[PDB]
Amino acid sequence: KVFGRCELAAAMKRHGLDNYRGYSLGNWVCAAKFESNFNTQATNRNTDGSTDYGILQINSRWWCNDGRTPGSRNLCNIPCSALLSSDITASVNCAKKIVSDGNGMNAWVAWRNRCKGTDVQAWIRGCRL
Ligand SMILES: [Cl-]
Ligand SMILES: [Cl-]
Ligand code: NA
Repeated sequence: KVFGRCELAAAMKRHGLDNYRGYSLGNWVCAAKFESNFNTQATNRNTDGSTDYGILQINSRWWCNDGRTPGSRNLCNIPCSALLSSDITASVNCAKKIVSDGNGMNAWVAWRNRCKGTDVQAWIRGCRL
């Protein structure tokens, strides 16, 4: 599913991301835009052999099992394919664990390089929330 901007904002708000660990909703929408262009089916292979999955590009080296990342962890206790669903619940629930682990949203390289320190409220402006 390719989400619209305000549709994704509303779904993330319903699932409890607005101000989660202090990160306003615009931060999460901005991260999703630059990680996946709002496409739940996005995948990208990394140099080390892990793969990033879904609308927030969650990595198989630590967070999910894809059966082909030897020696990896599965800290969200899910198959990585669950992160590609049109229902974003699994992605949101795993992202809450990631952002809680000490490094906040710096875990998402595109957030650090393209959202951090910008006017992220622009990403939800005009939306009915
Ligand atoms: Cl915001
Ligand atoms: Cl933080
Ligand atoms: Na894994």
